[PDB]
Amino acid sequence: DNLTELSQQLKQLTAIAALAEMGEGGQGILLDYLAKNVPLEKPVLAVGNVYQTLRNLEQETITTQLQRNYPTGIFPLQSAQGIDYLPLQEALGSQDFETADEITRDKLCELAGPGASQRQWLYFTEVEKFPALDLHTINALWWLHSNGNFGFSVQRRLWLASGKEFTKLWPKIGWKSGNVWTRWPKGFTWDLSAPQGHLPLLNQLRGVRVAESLYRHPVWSQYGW
Ligand SMILES: CC1=Cc2cc3[nH]c(cc4nc(cc5[nH]c(cc1n2)cc5C)C(C)=C4CCC(=O)O)c(CCC(=O)O)c3C
Repeated sequence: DNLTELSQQLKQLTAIAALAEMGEGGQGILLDYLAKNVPLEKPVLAVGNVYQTLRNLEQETITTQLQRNYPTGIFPLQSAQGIDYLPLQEALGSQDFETADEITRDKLCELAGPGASQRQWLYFTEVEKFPALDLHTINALWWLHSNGNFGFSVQRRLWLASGKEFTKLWPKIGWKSGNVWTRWPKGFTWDLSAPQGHLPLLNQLRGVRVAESLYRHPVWSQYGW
């Protein structure tokens, strides 16, 4: 039957979208898919898309069931430093990308330690020493909850495709428009209409050293990003 065919299609995005618009039957199939695939080991975009598509329906019973079954979301919230990533997950699950961006900024300082937490900005050497595990968790959350549109991994791949020229990267990801830097916070696009790689933001006020160290970090290759 048609719904079963759609289940097999889990192109993944098209089936998921169709199933979600097909009432209780379609939504049941999506819920069963999560039950069979969560918690994720590796990030799988289809699973992120099923969860987020269901969240986006904004229906009490679905949302309540998701919170009950998956109170911490679909991806293990692991940290080499014991950091709490649930508020980041919650902001992303609500598609509140502006809050998610603020939390990510705060969490990176927390990850770097007392000094960064106090000054509220990073040195490139702190970024180089970040544990891979935390960067993987943070990136996975952004990626899984944005249909792969957001994440440092996404920016890194665009940077690689720009010959590592940051001046070519900024317009691609919407951080500069010609000679004009995008102005924080109102100039940015806090939704999925934003260009690929738009979030999370890396303030350029202190130069590109932090961003470059982040994109060169071993985590991306290590975890297959
Ligand atoms: C080239 C350039 C200069 C510049 C000048 C500033 N940006 C700021 C703040 C910020 N700019 C941001 C993002 C970006 N700025 C970009 C380019 C530039 N911004 C590009 C992006 C994605 C973000 C996220 C903040 C808030 C966090 C923070 O204060 O560090 C602030 C206020 C910072 C402060 O008062 O501490 C200034 C002066």
